[PDB]
Amino acid sequence: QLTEEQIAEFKEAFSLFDKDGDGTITTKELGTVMRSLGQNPTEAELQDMINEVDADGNGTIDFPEFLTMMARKMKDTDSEEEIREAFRVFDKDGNGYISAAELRHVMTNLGEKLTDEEVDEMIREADIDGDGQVNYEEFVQMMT
Amino acid sequence: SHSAQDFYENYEPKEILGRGVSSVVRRCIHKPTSQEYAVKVIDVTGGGSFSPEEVRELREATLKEVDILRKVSGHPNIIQLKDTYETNTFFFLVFDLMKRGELFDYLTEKVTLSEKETRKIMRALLEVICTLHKLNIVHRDLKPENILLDDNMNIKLTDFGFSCQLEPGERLREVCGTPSYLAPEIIECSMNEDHPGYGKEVDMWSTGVIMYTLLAGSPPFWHRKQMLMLRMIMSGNYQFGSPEWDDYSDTVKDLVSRFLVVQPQNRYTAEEALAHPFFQQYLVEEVRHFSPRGKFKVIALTVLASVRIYYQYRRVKPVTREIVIRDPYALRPLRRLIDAYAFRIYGHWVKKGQQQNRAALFENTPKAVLLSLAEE
Amino acid sequence: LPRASTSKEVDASLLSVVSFPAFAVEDSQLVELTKQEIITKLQGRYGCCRFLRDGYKTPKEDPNRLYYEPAELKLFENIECEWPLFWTYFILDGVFSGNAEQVQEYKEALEAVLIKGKNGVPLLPELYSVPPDRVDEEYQNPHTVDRVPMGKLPHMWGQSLYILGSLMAEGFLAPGEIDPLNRRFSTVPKPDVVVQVSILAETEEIKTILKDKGIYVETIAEVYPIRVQPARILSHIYSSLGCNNRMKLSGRPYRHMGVLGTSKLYDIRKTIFTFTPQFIDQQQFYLALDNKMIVEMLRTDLSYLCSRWRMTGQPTITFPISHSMLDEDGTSLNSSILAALRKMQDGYFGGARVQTGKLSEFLTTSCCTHLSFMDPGDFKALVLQLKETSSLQEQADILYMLYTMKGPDWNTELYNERSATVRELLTELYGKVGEIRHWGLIRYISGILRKKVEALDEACTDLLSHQKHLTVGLPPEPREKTISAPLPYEALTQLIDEASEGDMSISILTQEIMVYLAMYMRTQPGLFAEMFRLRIGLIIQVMATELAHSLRCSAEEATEGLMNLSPSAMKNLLHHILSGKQGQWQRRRRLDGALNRVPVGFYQKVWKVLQKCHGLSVEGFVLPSSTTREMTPGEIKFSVHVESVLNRVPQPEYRQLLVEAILVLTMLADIEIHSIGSIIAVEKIVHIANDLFLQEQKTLGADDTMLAKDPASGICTLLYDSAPSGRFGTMTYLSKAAATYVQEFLPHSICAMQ
Repeated sequence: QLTEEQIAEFKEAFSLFDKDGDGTITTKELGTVMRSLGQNPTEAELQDMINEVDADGNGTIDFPEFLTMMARKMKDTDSEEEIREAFRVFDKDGNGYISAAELRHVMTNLGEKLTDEEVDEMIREADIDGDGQVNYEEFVQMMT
Repeated sequence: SHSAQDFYENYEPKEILGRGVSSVVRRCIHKPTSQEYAVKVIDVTGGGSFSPEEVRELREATLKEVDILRKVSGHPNIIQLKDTYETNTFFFLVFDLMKRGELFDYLTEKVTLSEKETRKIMRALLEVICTLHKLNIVHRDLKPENILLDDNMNIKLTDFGFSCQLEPGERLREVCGTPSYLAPEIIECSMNEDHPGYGKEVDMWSTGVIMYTLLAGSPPFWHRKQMLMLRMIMSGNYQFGSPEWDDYSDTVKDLVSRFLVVQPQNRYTAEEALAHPFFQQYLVEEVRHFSPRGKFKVIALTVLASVRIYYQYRRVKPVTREIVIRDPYALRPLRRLIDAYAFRIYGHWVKKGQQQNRAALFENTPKAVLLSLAEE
Repeated sequence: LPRASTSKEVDASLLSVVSFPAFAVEDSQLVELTKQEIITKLQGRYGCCRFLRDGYKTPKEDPNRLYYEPAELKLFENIECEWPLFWTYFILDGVFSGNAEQVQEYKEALEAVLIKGKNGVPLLPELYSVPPDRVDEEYQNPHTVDRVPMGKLPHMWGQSLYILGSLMAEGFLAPGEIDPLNRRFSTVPKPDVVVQVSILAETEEIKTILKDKGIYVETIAEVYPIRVQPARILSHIYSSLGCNNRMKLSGRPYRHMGVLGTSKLYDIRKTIFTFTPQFIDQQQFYLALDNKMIVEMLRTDLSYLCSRWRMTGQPTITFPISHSMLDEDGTSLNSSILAALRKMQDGYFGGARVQTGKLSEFLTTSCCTHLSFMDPGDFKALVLQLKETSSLQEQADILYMLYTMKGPDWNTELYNERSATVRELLTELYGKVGEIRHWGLIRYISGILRKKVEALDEACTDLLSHQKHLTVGLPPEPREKTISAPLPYEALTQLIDEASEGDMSISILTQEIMVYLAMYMRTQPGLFAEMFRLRIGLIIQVMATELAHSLRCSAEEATEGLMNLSPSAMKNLLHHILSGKQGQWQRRRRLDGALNRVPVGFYQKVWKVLQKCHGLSVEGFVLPSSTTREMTPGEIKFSVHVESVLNRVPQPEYRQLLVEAILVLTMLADIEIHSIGSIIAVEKIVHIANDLFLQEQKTLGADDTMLAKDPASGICTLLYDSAPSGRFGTMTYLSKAAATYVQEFLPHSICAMQ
């Protein structure tokens, strides 16, 4: 069962995915967000993703499809692979730790207009040990 | 209850559109404005084979029908009774001419439906049932055969013949309807007279069972023998097949499971069902104010979804003709094609009644010596 | 309407029917549909063709030779020359009613194809022939190669039509002058017609009974100026019109009279005559002995009369009540009759408005016809045993024996005063047979009298017009017949008799079944889908088997019960059988195989799979793939060929298994993109699937008793019991066997992709 704050985070995320508010993810915006992080899927690959996620050939994605596709229970192994890939995305530098600066570049790439004080408060509140870096256990427990 | 000459000089009959047990549906045109309609000609005499008591009870039932449809008129998703005419032998009820047949033909032709149309259909059904419950009117006859379809996929409920008003504080103790669509309460009331009765929970059970038969394609409960069918309806052990529900979301399964509940008190209501996240949608909002932990969460889930879409895309498997030789039922397109062809070949043996049903075509049981054990 | 005949998909000669000459059409949507179909299918560059695949005036076919050999594979494809007559019809058709721009367009198109001859006057060529050298290009680029004129061109028909069209378009003449009968207004709808019905009493007792329940009628008397007689007298009277002795003319031959003729009033020598409808005749057949039958025929006749009524004045129907319409006690009319009269009252019965009254008021407003041509210018021991014995069975048996032996017309001398003939006694037998309502020998005595049902030929032609093939007799062949064309009444009767042989009652049953089928086809022409050939004997065998199963009795008992069944009960059973509404699945498979209810697109899929293989052999017999170019999927001969190939096996279950395996093979052929290039044996597929199912069931742990063996087919009965779909159905096993067989004859590669 979902809760209201989860739905609020979900709609904020869906708005973040769609740069231009239209009600649809759109192929061009999906390609743009794919290239922003540093991947180059081809057009055939992209339409394959589109027809796989959608239940028909309309070529469009709406809000309930995202609810369905991210409310799934992924177990452990596949979830472990997903969290490792997310870590590697956040770990562009070969250090294995997350710093405030790395978060800053990642938000800038994703298109977030934040400030240094905000990211400093973010990393301070998120961190527990107070060393300025986030460990794997903290990341996985936060993933709730 | 106007005289018949007004109907004779006002509406002109045309070719047949459908047939029933004792009534036929015929198209008529309104002469002044040339608009099309559908009429329901009811022979209260019944071809002279009805005893006067049966004739009188038929007239009383038709009248109580007409006066119960009068009050509910106004909802766009309900049948509109345009005109009525009464004679000593016939009743003429003028309704809107919809266009197509009922959901039975659509389900038979398309075998199974997707979630896209299901969401709209059941949103409309929940709205209608909530409106009916607000008006303190029960229906107790929620069946797929009692829903008509338009050119724009518009559905309106019909066949209120079993609907009756419910005074507050009263509890009905009557049994009616096809055995597949009774909630447990009616069965208990039939078996034992000490139970208080039932209520709107039977409507929720009908909504749940039509959910199940629309999604899976076969009724959750069905068996060639009636008494046993009642038995495992009583026990309540609905189960999902293994290679049938492996490509559906957990939210819809949870909603269906909430819909059918043995305890009447714990059953979901119309408003609670409409409050489910399955029907959740957004249009616009800019008042999302919150703490940085949520910002970290939302950016993390954004990255997770962006990396999970590719992995979901890569999970697809090729045609694998060797697996086709081994087992073709595993692949979804193969199963869909087999089901469609089987329905096409033997599509003339599915009609109304418990004797023949859609579940009689599929055989998921491992037919073997285990068929010896049937019951006590 | 859409198709000119059962062999031609479309013909351009249909334009003349649906244009200037002889306007006979309704439902203008059909007019638009056929015009669009003709334009889309037959239009060319300098004209249109009469019909597809015509070889007139071709550089092939060896014109000095007639009787085209069956070698029309591609030698007459896309090379139909042209015919500008259909072009010159279009301008007149457009200019007639309301079209102007089409007229100018067609005139501009036609002026380009004209040839100027002597004195510079328009001349219309007959056709343009393709050059004998440029033939290959047209096969790849149709309607692209220029043509040259060929044959005679003093075409008086086309030239006269073009001249008339030009003169009409010039405005000198109006469309109302060419047709003074006003035949251009056939598309105007007619709203409806009110039907008048008169009720009479046969005697005083009937009048008293009807006045008891509140129905006021008048007896046969009291209307002395008006007389009523059956319609056979009217037919005999009409059989004298236009008779001449000097010129050797015999007048109109005797024929039956419909409801449309008896409805109107008649005048014969300053007198008023009325004729009752034909379907209340009891001296022809026993169809009028059932009240519900009378009711339904009356409703159908009322609806039909209210439908067209293209005459002037209101119609009139007389429905007298006979003695047979009372109950067993004879003191009250039946419930169905009183219900029918009450429904006639209040002005709504069946599907028409009915107004009742007396003949006096209907006289002032009714169509009247004036007839002017009618104006003056030891067998003695057997006979004794017959006299002394009782019981209808013995009487019928001895009468039949004496009729066959010595008494086709011989006098039995049973009465010393009156010469009682065998036919005489048989006829008087009907009187006591009708009172008991014993439907066990009335059919038998009707077979002896060889009574023939009227209007059988029209029913047969109606059944034939629906693109169906009829069949008479029980199997096997040559005894099986095939009526593919309409036949005369006498020829049809003798053919039925020869097919029926000496069983006698089979002819009556076949006539009854044909009557039911003809009656039900008009009302509900949707239950005959998925069927192509109708076989009466198989139908009767199906009813007998179903009745035997229902009563759990022997075949003889089932036949006796079926013979006893009332005609309405027979109609109900036929409707139940046609609708389609261990032992459950096997029965369904047997019924489907007996009625061979193939899917709606079996032939197209068979042709499509045939296009990618060398053929499909069944138990030795092979169907060559060369047939795909000799025929078309829409052609009847291909369908009958596949049916003849399929029905080699006698077991209906085997036929159904064959159909399912063929369908699954056609489905699976779509996934792969390759050519097998080999003969596919479907019996091997079925056997492999059965073996796989047997092995799987043995692996599961089922005992031997469950996995039994058929006596003469080698297929487990549980396989017949298995449902088609599901994870354990026969479809999966058939697909697996087909895939295994395809792999067995594949070059070590499948390359499946979809």
